[PDB]
Amino acid sequence: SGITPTLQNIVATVNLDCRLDLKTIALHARNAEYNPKRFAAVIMRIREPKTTALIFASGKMVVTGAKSEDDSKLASRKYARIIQKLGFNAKFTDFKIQNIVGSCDIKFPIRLEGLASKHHNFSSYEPELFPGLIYRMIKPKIVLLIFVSGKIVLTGAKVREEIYQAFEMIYPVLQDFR
Amino acid sequence: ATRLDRLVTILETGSTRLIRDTAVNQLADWQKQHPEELFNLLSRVVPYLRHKDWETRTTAAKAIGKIIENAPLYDPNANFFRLESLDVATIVKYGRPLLRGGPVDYNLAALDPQKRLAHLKKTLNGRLGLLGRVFEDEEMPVEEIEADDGAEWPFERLCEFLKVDLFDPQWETRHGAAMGLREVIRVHGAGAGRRRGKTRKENNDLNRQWLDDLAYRLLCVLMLDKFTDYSSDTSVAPIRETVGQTLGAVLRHISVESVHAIYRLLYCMVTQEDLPSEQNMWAVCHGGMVGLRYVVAVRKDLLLQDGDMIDGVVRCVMQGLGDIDDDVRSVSAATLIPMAKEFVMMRRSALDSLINIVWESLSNLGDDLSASTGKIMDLLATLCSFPEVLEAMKVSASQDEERSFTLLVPRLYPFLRHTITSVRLAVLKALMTFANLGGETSQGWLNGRILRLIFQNIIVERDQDTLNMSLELWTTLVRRLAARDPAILADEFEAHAEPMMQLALHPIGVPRHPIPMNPALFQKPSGGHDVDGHMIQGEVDLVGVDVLIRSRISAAKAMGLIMSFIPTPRLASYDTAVLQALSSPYASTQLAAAMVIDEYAKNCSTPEVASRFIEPLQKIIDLERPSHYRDLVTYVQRVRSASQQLINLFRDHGKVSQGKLPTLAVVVQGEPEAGPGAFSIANAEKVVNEDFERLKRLMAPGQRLIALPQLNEAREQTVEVIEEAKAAKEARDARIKAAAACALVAMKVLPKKPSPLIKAIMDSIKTEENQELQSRSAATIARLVQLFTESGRRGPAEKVVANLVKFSCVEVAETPEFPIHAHKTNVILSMQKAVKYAREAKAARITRRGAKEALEILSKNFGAELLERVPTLRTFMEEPLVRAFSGDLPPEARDPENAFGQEIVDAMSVIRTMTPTLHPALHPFVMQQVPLVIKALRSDLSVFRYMAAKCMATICSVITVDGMTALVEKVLPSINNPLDLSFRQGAIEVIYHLIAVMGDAILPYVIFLIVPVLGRMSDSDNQIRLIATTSFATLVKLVPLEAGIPDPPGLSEELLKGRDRERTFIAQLLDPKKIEPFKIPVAIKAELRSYQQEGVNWLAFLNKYHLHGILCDDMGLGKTLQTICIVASDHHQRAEEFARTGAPEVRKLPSLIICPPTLSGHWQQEIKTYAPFLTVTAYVGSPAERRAMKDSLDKTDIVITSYDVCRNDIDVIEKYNWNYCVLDEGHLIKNPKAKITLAVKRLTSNHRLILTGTPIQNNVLELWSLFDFLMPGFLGAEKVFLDRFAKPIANSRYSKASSKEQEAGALAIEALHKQVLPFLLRRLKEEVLNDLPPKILQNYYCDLSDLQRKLFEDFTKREGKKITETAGRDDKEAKQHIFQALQYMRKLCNSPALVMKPGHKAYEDTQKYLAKHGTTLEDPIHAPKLGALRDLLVDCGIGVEGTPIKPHRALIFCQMKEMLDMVQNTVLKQMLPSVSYLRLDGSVEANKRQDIVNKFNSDPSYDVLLLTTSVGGLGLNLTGADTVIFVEHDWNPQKDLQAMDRAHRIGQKKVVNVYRIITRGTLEEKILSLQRFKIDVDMVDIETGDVRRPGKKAAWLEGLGELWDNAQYEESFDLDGFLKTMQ
DNA sequence: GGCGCCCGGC
DNA sequence: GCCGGGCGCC
Ligand SMILES: Nc1ncnc2c1ncn2[C@@H]1O[C@H](COP(=O)(O)OP(=O)(O)O)[C@@H](O)[C@H]1O
Ligand code: BEF
Ligand SMILES: [Mg+2]
Repeated sequence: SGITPTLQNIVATVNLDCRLDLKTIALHARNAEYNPKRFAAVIMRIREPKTTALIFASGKMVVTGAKSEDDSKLASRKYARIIQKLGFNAKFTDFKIQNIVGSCDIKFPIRLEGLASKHHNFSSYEPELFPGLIYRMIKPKIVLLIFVSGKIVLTGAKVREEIYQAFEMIYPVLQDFR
Repeated sequence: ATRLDRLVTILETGSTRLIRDTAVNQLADWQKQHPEELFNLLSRVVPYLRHKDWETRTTAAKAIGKIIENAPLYDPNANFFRLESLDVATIVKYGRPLLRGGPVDYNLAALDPQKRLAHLKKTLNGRLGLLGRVFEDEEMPVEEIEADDGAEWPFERLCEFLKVDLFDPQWETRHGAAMGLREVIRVHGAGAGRRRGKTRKENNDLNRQWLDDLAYRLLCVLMLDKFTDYSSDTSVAPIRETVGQTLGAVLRHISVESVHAIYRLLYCMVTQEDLPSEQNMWAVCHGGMVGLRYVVAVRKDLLLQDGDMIDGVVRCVMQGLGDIDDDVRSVSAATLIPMAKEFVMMRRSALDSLINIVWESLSNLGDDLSASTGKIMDLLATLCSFPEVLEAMKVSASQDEERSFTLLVPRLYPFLRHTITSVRLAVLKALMTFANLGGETSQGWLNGRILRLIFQNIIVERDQDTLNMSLELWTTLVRRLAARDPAILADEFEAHAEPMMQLALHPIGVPRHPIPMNPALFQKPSGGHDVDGHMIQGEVDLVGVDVLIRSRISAAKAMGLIMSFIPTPRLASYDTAVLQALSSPYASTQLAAAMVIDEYAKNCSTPEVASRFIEPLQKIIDLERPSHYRDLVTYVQRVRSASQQLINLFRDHGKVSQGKLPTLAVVVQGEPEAGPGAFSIANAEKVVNEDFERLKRLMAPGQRLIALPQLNEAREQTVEVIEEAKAAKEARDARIKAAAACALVAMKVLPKKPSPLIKAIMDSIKTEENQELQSRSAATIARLVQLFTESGRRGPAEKVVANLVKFSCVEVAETPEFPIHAHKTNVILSMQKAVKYAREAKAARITRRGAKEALEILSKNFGAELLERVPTLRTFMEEPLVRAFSGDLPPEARDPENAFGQEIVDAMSVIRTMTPTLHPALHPFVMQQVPLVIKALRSDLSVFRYMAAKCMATICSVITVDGMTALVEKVLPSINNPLDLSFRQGAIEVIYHLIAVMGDAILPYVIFLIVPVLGRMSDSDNQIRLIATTSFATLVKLVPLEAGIPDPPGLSEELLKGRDRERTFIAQLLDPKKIEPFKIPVAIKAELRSYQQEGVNWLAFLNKYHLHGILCDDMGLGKTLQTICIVASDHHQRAEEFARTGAPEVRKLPSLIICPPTLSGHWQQEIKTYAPFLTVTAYVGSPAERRAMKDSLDKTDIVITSYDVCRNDIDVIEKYNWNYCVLDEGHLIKNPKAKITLAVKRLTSNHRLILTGTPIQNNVLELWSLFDFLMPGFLGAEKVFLDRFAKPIANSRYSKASSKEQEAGALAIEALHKQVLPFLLRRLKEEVLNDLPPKILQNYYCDLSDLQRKLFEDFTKREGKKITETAGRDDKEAKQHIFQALQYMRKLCNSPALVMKPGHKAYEDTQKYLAKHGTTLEDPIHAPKLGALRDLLVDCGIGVEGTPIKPHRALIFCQMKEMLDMVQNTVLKQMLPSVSYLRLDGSVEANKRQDIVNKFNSDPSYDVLLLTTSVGGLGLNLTGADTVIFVEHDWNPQKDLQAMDRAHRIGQKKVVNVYRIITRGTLEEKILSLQRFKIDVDMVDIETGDVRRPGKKAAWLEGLGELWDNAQYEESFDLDGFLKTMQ
């Protein structure tokens, strides 16, 4: 049922073996920015699988901006290769997906107050703080941001199948509301 | 500013490459025409080498290059580092690595530039590491332009600066220095370090020493620099790449012997025979390799001479290709390419070993992500182009077959599918280079295997460039195989005919139900960890459907190509494989088969060969299409699910009797081998249309009323899903029919009833969302029109041409619909202009895209004779315009219900869409249409004007020589016309769209455009003002670099003279110092000072071009004489002209001078002093006298008028035409609504001119009322000025504003400042007056009195709390209470007697307390300022001893008459009868004030003069005084400062002391420095951890800017570009 | 909220 | 030659 949602952003996490002398990464590589008094990590960027990679001093890495699982893996491998090129003893030891963010445009607008007031146990509405309704599923553990304009963006999925499941489970619900 | 400063500024900020190129070219010309300006230019351009932006830095480097190339070379005969000493080991072991250096150390930046250079020069020797230990910055404590200048090389200072800047910690500055040295050395190196007097022999030694010293530093940077960019697949090291270029630059001139020292050092850096065995190898080796690249590139002449150098460079290359690091391998592969044809001559052994190693570097696979293989394969492709290399392959084969060429080439196949796109593209290009060789070399490997590999690389590749290169490679391979024998090609591709045909015709599917390709069909490159597997699975969701369609059409192209060459008896397998697909149950298979047949017919030599397919193709368009497609089974299954849900809703909540309703079939039509009983959309229609109402009949009462409000929504869900399924099926039918019709058109069949062909093709053009299919269909119809016209079957041809013309006009966003806008009149349409809105907009965009491509291909196909071969298009785009605009508009053209208006609009749209592609032989037709379009531009209806404006924008955009002459001759001169608004509106719309479309091509014509645009920023119509200001803001920017543009080639002679007539005007307007001198004709009775003469030149300039401005000269510079002389000269000139010509516009008329009341006498006195021959009438006095003067005003040269008299007697002052109308003290009209301003703005006048001391108090936004008086609407009406400028600026002042609001405010205020600046004339006093002695502004402090303390504490303890809590409120009344309290407080501060009137809160207690003191309220002990004033009067000798030199004469200022009377009574009479004083305040009539000022000024008997600031404060010259005492102060600092400055001015001859009497406490503290020295000149989540709604995106708050474009590296470091710049 | 001053009056 | 006033502004 319904029309499938797209993906917009996949966040993936990698643990590098070695401690990083993080300032030297900013000093040596142009595609990198480091401001410890604002944020604690060096935000590398790479062009071909267009992504940004937060590289923390502990060796953790968070890669963002890819739109496919294999694309995110490839980008993270390239970032590990870059950190190995700067001279650190960096290894692609681990890789986990942590959030796949889906998005879709449903044609009809949403009677948002109906969803806010009929469903109780998993719905919350905050009109001025954030214009969308916050829907918190239980079985797939996906949070859906539902907007009056019919925009729905899904987050917290570990794999795309959960995104599709959540959308086809919420579609026959909000179909009852305009 | 001047022209030069703005032209240099263009380099930083510019639209495009073209504008910056023009700026640098014009800088070069400006240097050529004025050679001595060389260093004045370089000192302006050099500081941009340090700029933060790459493009600005590169453009500044180019500007230096071009400027230097025009400077003369240096040859006077017409501590340096030694290169031999460079010990590479120490420089890398010790020394400072150069990186993106740390934060700025401001203590060093503060140094004077020369001492800064000296200190950095001291630190340089340490940082290079020559000390034998790592230098630490602590050892060196930190604590006419540097680039400025025949005894020595002129650029010696600049190079001394740049050579030390070359080691700066910042990476930007190192880049800048490297490029600056690159250009300066490239042009002038041969003269470097020469000096005068020394012999040529000795100057050669000095030049050698200097260039060795430079190359030393360049090598040091090559080995020390480690900064790199890892954004792309191959790391780029921008600084050492630039330094490689600079080393190439010095290498051109450096002596032949020193090239060997450079070569030895680079060779040492590459081999690293003695350096530590560490990771340090990488940077040093890469630097050495780029150095060797430029050594071999720029000095070919050295390699041929002796073998050791060529042997060592090839040793370095061979070592590098075997290196572990991929970047070393890449740069080594790149190093040999420039020298291949030089190297092939070398000894056989070196060539054999190089071929061996370059081939063996492909034998092993590299790292998965290593992109370096691309460069190695480029090296291999270049090597294999030379016959000596191929002969070496033959020699190798003769002793080892395994290294033969035909058996080595398969080593490239595993890299076709490489993970890095650059590697795939490099492989395909290398294989293409191998194919184009002698057939004997390549006939061994061109076989079925490589054909299959390339074909499967045509299907699975997503990247566009790899796709196109693979298809070109396939074309060359298959064509070259065919050229040997078609039977050979057939034999090779026989075994792969069927698998690749299956892969070519495979279906596509839908997002979550893909149809995967069989992996067994894909053959491995080796003959049998990121895998490009998404495309093989047909995963439509991960790879967009457009990509899959593109792969299918490209596979169809390749298969159609190869089918052409095989002889037709052998095509049987291909024929059956495609004929079985034309009837395939999948829509996509039928489409792909149709495209395969299309391409085969297309690139086959003759359609008669392909004719056998004709009946299978024609049956597709003739016969009824199948009702289902297996590709679409998802839609019908969704229909089934929804209909079942509706039935369930009936069963559960309708509670209908079960079993009297249809059980829907489980299997859906289109499923594999589903029987005829399967569910179908026809059954869904039967359900929702008939069965639904049948169940409504069946449902009982009591259930209907509750069941229906759900059943209705369920029915609408089901019916919309059914319509969606039907729409998808219809779309597939249209697509397949269009593909079939295109295939038929390719076979040149023309049925006797072509309506099915035409309908299918048009339906595809009108509907196809996918761009590729739509373009294919457009090319089809474009060919079909030609087929019909050549056959003579004109009927269908004209029908399709008319239909295409109709489609081209459908985008309402571009072509207006006439019936809606037909009534609109005098609206500038360019400003004003459900989901069905967006859906219809999208469909209109699709259909217009299709029809526009169809008409473009029609134009390109028919060429010069299109208008002859296709008459109906001529009719379309010529008949409506000649009907409508040959004469006046026929009245039917206005009727919305008559199509003729839409015919006119469509004609203009057709001209707009055709003329940018129309063949140049048809431009005389468009120019023949221009006279009608320019008449439609003057039309009354808004929509015709809008369309005509866009049409002339495009016509002039593509016919510049002929269109622009018509526009300038017959549109622009009408723009001044006041009689008819349509003319001006049309012209301004043309200029708007013309500026929009032409971009930078307008540069020759901006002088024609600018002056008639500037003239219209003050137009009466509001929309004209909006567009005129918008155009001017983006058109003045191009003026500074106009003057050097060569004349437009075809432009008429008269227009060039017109250009030259006003190029001078705009050049004077932007930079007033260029203004021509104006010889004042009349005999002014006093000689003007220098700056006065220049200001009069400015005023005469404004008078000559009918601009109006503000003579904002600082107080006391003598604005009166400037104004009087310009007014007198204008009267003289216009009287002369009226006698000469009788023109009414120059007839004699009186001028008006409006001033505050007290200056009415002053102006008459100044006139009688300087211009006695002008009659002046003082329209001032009681109303009876003004009534007596009522009619006399016309008969005098100048009328003087007070502001209040102007307000009250506006009813008579307004009735006369006033010529000049000078507002003396114009800042009193700052209020936009105050009555005197509402009065003054009503006066008619030819020229207007404000005089002020200070134009603003706090903010530039106060200027609005003045410019609304001078030039009505120049800054817009009040709301437009407020929301455009004022509200953004005000909002941006607070910390509340976001950074976007802050930068918007800065941009807005800069826009206003640039808009208003040319009209203000501001020159400060101290800049131009040197005889005038200085002034000093002291304070004088007196303690508060007892009563003042008592009343302050009382006011604060009783009412202070309420006021301070009211400060927490923001309404008018609250801040009114604050203002009242402050104003009340000040009156108390001056003296208690002012406030302590009867009935005051403190009155009775004050009386009894005064009784306790035993003195009256008026005792001056309770008023301290009176007690202070006596001190300053006495110590200045005023009133002392009641020689008589009298060293001081004073003014004393008060804000109010009570304070002045108190001072005049107590201090001046009760205490000091010895003082003699004069009165000046409101008690004396305005006619007496001039006399009393004259009495004080001429007669030294009187000691002091008493002034009310409101009365005496402004302009009234009182030069005789030499000290001023401010006993009471205004809030506004400008009135306070002006009260001082009316004492200190021209003619004053003593040092002036200004005393402010200040009480120690209270509000006096808040007014101390104001007047002293201020002149007023969506998807959003937290990435690190999932949460809804972040308020702050911490790690990305900067926005990271944006990722820089790789074109910066690609176009800048190109070696072929570098060598091009030698000469 | 004030106080100024171009007015009409004696 | 003086006066007090209503309109105007900060
Ligand atoms: N050519 C001049 N020669 C001598 N004095 C001049 C000349 N021009 C102006 N002044 C003198 O400067 C003063 C004129 O300043 P002014 O025009 O009244 O400025 P503002 O009107 O702004 O107060 C007078 O003293 C005048 O004698
Ligand atoms: F004429 Be100025 F403003 F003193
Ligand atoms: Mg003045």
